Amino acid sequence: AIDFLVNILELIKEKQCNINLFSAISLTSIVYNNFGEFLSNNQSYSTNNPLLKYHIIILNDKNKTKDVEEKRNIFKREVAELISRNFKLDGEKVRNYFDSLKEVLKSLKYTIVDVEITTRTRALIGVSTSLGKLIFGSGISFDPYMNLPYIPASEIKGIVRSYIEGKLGEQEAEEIFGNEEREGNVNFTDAYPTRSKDFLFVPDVITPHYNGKKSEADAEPRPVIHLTIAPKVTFRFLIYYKREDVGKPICDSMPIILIRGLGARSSVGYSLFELRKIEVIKAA
Amino acid sequence: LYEEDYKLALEAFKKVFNALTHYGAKQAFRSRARDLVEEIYNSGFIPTFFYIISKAELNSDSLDSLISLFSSDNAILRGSDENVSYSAYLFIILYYLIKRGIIEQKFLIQALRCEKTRLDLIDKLYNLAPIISAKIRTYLLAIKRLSEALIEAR
Amino acid sequence: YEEDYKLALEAFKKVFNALTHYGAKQAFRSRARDLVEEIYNSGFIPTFFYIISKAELNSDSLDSLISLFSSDNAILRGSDENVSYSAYLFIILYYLIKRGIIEQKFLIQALRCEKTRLDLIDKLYNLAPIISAKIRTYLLAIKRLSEALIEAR
Amino acid sequence: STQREYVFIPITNSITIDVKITIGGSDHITNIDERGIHNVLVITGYAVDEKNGRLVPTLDPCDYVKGILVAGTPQQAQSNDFLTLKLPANKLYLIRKKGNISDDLKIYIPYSSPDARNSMKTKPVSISDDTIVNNIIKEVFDKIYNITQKEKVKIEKVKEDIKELFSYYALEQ
Amino acid sequence: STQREYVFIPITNSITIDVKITIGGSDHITNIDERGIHNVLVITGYAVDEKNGRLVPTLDPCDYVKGILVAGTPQQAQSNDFLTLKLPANKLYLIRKKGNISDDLKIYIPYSSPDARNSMKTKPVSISDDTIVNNIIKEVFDKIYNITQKEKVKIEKVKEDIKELFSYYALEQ
Amino acid sequence: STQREYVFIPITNSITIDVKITIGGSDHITNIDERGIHNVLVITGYAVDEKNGRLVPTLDPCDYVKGILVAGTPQQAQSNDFLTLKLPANKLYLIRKKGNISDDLKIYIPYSSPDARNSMKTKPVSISDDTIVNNIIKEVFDKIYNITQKEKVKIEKVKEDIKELFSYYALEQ
Amino acid sequence: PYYAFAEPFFIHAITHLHVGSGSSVEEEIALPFQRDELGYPTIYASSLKGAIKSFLLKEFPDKRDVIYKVLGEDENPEEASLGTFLDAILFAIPSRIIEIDSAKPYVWVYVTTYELLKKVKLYLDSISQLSNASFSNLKNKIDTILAKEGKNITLDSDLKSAILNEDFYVELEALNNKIPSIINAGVPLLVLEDSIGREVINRSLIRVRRIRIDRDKKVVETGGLWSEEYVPMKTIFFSVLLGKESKESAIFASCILRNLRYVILGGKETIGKGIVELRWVKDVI
RNA sequence: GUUAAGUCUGGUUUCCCUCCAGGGUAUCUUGA
Repeated sequence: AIDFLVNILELIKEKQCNINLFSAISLTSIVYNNFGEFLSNNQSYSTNNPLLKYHIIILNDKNKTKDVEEKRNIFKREVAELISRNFKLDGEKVRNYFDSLKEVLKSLKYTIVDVEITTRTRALIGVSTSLGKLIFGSGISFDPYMNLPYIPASEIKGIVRSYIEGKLGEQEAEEIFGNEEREGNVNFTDAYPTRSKDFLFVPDVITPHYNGKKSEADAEPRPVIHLTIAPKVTFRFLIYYKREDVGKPICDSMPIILIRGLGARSSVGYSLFELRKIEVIKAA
Repeated sequence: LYEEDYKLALEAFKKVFNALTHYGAKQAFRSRARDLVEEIYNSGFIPTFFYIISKAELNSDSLDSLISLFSSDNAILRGSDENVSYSAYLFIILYYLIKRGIIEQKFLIQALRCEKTRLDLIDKLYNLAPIISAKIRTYLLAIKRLSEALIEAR
Repeated sequence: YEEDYKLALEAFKKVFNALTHYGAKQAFRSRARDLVEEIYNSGFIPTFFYIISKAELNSDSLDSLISLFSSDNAILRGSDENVSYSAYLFIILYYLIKRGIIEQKFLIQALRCEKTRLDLIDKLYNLAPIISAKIRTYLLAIKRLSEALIEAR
Repeated sequence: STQREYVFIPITNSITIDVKITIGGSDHITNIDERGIHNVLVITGYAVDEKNGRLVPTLDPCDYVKGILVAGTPQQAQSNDFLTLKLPANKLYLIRKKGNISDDLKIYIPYSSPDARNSMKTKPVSISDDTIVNNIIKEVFDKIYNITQKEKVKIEKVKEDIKELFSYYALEQ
Repeated sequence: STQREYVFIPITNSITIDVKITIGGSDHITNIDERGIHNVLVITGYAVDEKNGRLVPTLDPCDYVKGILVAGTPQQAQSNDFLTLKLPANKLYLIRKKGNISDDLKIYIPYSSPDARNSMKTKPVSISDDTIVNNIIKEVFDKIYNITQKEKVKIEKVKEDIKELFSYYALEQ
Repeated sequence: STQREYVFIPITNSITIDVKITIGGSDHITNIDERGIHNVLVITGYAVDEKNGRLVPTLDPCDYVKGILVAGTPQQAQSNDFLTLKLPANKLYLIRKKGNISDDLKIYIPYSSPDARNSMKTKPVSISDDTIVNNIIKEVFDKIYNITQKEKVKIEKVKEDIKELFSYYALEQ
Repeated sequence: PYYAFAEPFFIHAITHLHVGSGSSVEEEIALPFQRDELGYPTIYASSLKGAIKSFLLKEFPDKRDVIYKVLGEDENPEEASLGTFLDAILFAIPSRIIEIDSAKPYVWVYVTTYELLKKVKLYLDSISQLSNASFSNLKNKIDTILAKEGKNITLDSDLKSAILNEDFYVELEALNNKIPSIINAGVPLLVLEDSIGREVINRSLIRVRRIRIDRDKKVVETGGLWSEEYVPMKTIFFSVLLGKESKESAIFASCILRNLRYVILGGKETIGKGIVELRWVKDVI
């Protein structure tokens, strides 16, 4: 109902880890995309809802449209900051998930490699993913049931395999990760954040001036307020296998690729990690 | 008479394809067709519907052109090459909602052009969420095939 | 009668020649191996849309088909899958022509307009229940032919 | 256990007179079975000197050297400049293991003093330009193995694998 | 391009005299892969004279000649007047292809003038009676070839390919 | 290891009193927590001998008896016809597990000799006739679980966990 | 007693899960999940049996003959396998939820519909006739629920309304806490009318768009992009493992079906998918 | 040396699947 809509931002700032962030943003986007509508007709705005602020603030008196189109960008930045400061990380459920799963895999006779990695620079993963895409145009790889961003297991495995096949030959790479006519020998799980310093999501911006432009004559900044992942957020993920051989090239590759990129925009130094810890539990 | 999803897609895409005079508009429409059908699943028909209405940047000459496209055979979408693509995809979705009789035409053209009705349109959409979401993704998949068949890449 | 098992040989010969690069052959093999089951399960209009969407019709590569119709030294040009789908489109359209379901003149003047192409697709939509039954044995013949005459990639 | 010598394989060739046993004992652990080199070994954290081929400890984990782990003992004019280890064959970091290993070894790596007189600036050195791989078989496989041109007609296979499998980091100084 | 002396595979013992260079260059085209004899050539419309085998050309597609296309020269002495060609190496119908097509070959063939004495009626020769087969291995597959009966733990397994890959036609005069 | 003796659950009455330590201690395997009976044991290969029912041992893996485990002694007038043994709890075919029992248990099982005078044709049996459920509760459960009728208001849960949960294959001679 | 044993179990996805149906021309997604004849997710018993049997043949190498007799010989089949799996029908699926006016805050809730419970009741009612094994507890709970058919309800919490999967506003009614624990967890369990639960469930699976990177360009290959439906973690599928009378069947149902808890279903085993826990109703209802 | 006012821009573009498997084994007169 629209009642659920008008009352969504206070839900965000008063639940803060127990509201479904996927649904929360998807519903906030209906307010964001219909701004000049929710700001009319003596709405049922309480005296604490974060929207009547824009009934006070007057950014343009000559034009009724430009006032709204400015309030809308103010509101987009405000939503980015809201998500950033309210939705923080509680990583007890992730520790439980990973330790339970580790026991499960020990009960399956696997050799496990628990890997904790820490974000150094504001990271982006799944920028074309849909979380904020209806607001920011730029998403984040999010898991709407663990309610946390994550690094897909496929992505970590693909980066590791690109490295291994860069240094050991595309034939030993296929011996480790299989090919179109054989199965791989190493299995990866997604990386979920276990502990942050203060924040999980942080706003950022990208303002292309001369991207796909012919001359200085059509250059014009087009800023893109999006959300990234804070520095010092720690992700852990497991790497399990059966034949211990494939554990040798996973040992050395992992601390070498993380210092390069692990997500998007890494050629301008964004998705940079560092191997916080590694640990093998052999089960032969 | 009842036209199925693919016949409806043909009838709509024919109106659209013949309204985007600029070819860049056509290719942008193609790139919208290819991805909005997945965005609608991932986010929902209602969020994505209003996201389309916003990206269309309506309330210009870009609105009476749309309402004439429903019966003109000459109506020409105009605007930035990214606005016309979203306005065409909006016409696609409105054509479905109208032909399937899920929502009245005049109610939609009223809820588009000013604000007091946009909110009760939100409410109406939330009422008909299962009626709509049941079968619109097949119509949009048909539109996606038609688009990435009848139009070249950018 | 079993003249569809002969029309199939004609069209398959034309394709087999026109796929000058063996990768296109090995790919058209899989297309013929899949799309017949797809037409059986989903119907003709869904699978026809799924074919025309990946064939990448354009005045250049659609001419490589209108020439393939009459001529004998045409060469389907494009990527491997890009032409493995247009060869199958040619298979379909060839059956629809040599069975007089649609008029060859009405098709050729529609494979070029870039405008009456939608009208070709609609005309096809009107005949979908008929075609869905007529082309079954033709496409099964094409499938068998491809499985035999072409070795697996 | 048995002694084992590690013949590094950079583009250079400084491996002629270094070992007391050339063809080895009964067999090497590295194989040539018409599928290219097998059981080739990797060594990480060390770089080779293109002149006087020797593994130098450069603590950077990106640095690696691949070579052949042969049977032998280095000529006994040595053991003052080599590393010598007994490893249980699970510590080894092999590539294309096509057999079983004795599970406790005696490895001989050509070592070098880390040269704390000039810094250690390394540079990745691949292998290409056939004229450099033409003689790799003529130097380090016709002496190290006898299979060269008695039943080998698939020379092109081991040529291409040398051209792609073996890479390394060299100090270039 | 490169030279090619195609030997004929008879039941007779005269094939040693067509060339002194029985090896060629650096390559043998017809290989020994432990799966049999690969890269084999057979040509249609021909035959083999039973006396000093040389391909009497006819017009019969069903006829063929099953032989070994050796890489190299006919010692520059023989086949200086016979059927010889240069082919794009694709129109070279190789059976059991297991290698690289050299992209062009200059082939020499044992050819006999059409033998205009009698109406030549074909006679199918199907190799058996392994004395011919225990003979051909020593006559050429160690003199022409260089990779057989030296390392071959299997002498008769590669000898049994001849049974079911070379059954030519004759005229028996 | 402690003493936990196995009282089964028949439709009979002759096994009312067979434990010397009814209340036992806190160490009881079979428990009840308003979700019903838990940790029921089952022995496959043993058939009941309802006339003073001692589980007759046979070899048929299809013959089982579901009874509960209770702490107690065999009354010191026994061990001459029981099976008493020490399991590591890695052999306890427990139905409806509730808590992870630690390890290293010692069980006393009612046992009988085969008595091969007759021939075994065991037949399935089950529990019904709610007055018989009354008796099996009064004379077995309450004599063990005085907890019931103390802190329970839902007798129907344990009443139904004997209808379905308990069965056996009696000897039926 | 057509069957010697009937072992209905629950399938709990420890990780995300993908059993595939292969691409068709009427799905917008390349690699979709398996689907019922009604549209709900499912696990064809072909997949169930293949996965479980391939696992058992490695975990219990010495009981291999018993595995073969009960689940079918691989090569040279000379008898009909005694074992029987039914299609795993979706019991309850997570569904991300927004609600106001609830004491406990929930990020996702379990969801089921009435036709799914009717399918479960059909399975239980049908196997209690074809065997000597009735389950009068599941049946009781499920009919307790089903009596409320025709109205969205709630079992394990007090929500009067919510927005499921950010598109569907539903108005619920609580069921009395006399209902026992079914999932045996701490999460509520909505039971929606089927014409709504249909959408709410088929829009409750995760679609992960993947790519394929060009080596030398380090950019996306052309035609190297696709989507895949996984099913959320902690999804519950109900199935039955039936077995005909034999002696190997007894050793199977007493030795194998006990020491079995964790299997790997589906595909994508090497990106951390497919891990599953089997909870037997007989054991832990 | 002073007065006052900021204004403009507010994400675009590609890629949407590629390859193999398309069934295998067993069963095939008697009376008149």
